[PDB]
Amino acid sequence: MDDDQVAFSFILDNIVTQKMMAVPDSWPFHHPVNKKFVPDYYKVIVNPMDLETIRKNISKHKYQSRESFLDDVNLILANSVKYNGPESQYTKTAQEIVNVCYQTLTEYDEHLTQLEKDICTAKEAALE
Ligand SMILES: C=CCCN1C(=O)[C@@H](C)N(C2CCOCC2)c2nc(Nc3ccc(C(=O)NC4CCN(C)CC4)cc3OC)ccc21
Repeated sequence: MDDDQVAFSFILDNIVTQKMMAVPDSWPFHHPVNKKFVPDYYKVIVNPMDLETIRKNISKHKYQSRESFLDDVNLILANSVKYNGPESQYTKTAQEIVNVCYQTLTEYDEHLTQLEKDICTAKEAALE
């Protein structure tokens, strides 16, 4: 009915909270960075992204499939390599946040693939 996206965004939020925010030493990427303590971030990094704004984006039902969801989560690893270098421990930790979020999205792959058809057929049909 009208629970397709509510369910979808529920499964995503649980990935963030119980598989990504649980990566060891993912302390830094949980919240947005304060610009008074990092004097260059918000102008070297044009598109900031943290896991708190991803959840607040999830609760707004913004991700209608993993492609738009993976876009945002891939951006915090792209942001740490563009600010800390590809070999920094921060970047290495962001690589594992992205990694745990990839096995988990294909560990629930089929079941997720069906919700994506359901949500969009509703948006297809609503137009036609
Ligand atoms: C989107 C994700 C952005 C992820 N991200 C980055 O991508 C970049 C911007 N960083 C950098 C900033 C520069 O340091 C390397 C990490 C982040 N920093 C922090 N925050 C802190 C880092 C280190 C310390 C510290 O060690 N404190 C010291 C303790 C000991 N006393 C004597 C001195 C202070 C504290 C932090 O918050 C309070 C948070 C996030 C980042």
